Amino acid sequence: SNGYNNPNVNASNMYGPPQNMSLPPPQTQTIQGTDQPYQYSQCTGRRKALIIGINYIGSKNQLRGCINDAHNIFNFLTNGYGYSSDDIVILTDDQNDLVRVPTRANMIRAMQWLVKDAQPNDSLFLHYSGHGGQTDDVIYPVDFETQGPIIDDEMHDIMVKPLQQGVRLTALFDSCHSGTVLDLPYTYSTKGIIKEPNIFSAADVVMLSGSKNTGAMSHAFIKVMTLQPQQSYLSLLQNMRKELAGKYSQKPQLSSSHPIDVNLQFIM
Ligand SMILES: CC(O)(c1ccccc1)c1ccccc1
Repeated sequence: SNGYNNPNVNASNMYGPPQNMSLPPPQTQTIQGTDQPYQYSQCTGRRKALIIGINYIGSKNQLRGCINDAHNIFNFLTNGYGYSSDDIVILTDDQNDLVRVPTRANMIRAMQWLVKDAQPNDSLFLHYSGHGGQTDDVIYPVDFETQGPIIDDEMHDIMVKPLQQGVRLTALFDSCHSGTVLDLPYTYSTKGIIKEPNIFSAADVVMLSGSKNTGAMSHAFIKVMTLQPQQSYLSLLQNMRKELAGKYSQKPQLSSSHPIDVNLQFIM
């Protein structure tokens, strides 16, 4: 009998969250044996999103569905989750406004914009679909041939390092080899903790990515949250894995800047 690993199946044929699921606690949390507080966001504040989809149109490794992944996430967030269009920057390489092209400079600037002046209980969302690689994990702006990639340490320095206690950053990567792209120290799978520090931000950073067309992670995330919006961190992972099974060769993982009580409700 294992309700962690073997959850019951509900009327929608999906894995059920815990019978009694709590919202993340408002109080400052601490880690035992050290002085490193953190705080879950209540997500009652400002909601902003940066969404990036790159197809590398015209190049030798043009991709087919990344721009579409970006549009899917834009639609999902604006229509479901209170992200206003004035509060979203979407960068894609098939449209006609240069300042919205995902060049390296525009991406870096947008990353700075996303987290600028972020207050406790704000909810920030980052989505990336394009080429990913490991050298460090890195991502590839449309002009990477001349400007190079953006590496994990820089993305951590721009988007994680400045965050105040209790600011949520939720990140969703559809790219390959992006599991450590924000240098986060905790990693969770459907089967439990798979990485944690052996001994830190006080913010609330969580990220979803896949490990071994269209974006598998955004596909799974959007379908699960559309059909059954009530999920814990763990049941969200389990249900995404269930949706991906057979069709996709990817399994979802959750990384975080702090320990997660995976039975808490996943909110945004
Ligand atoms: C998206 C766009 O095709 C582009 C520009 C630069 C690199 C890749 C793609 C564009 C946008 C505005 C003006 C010119 C070209």
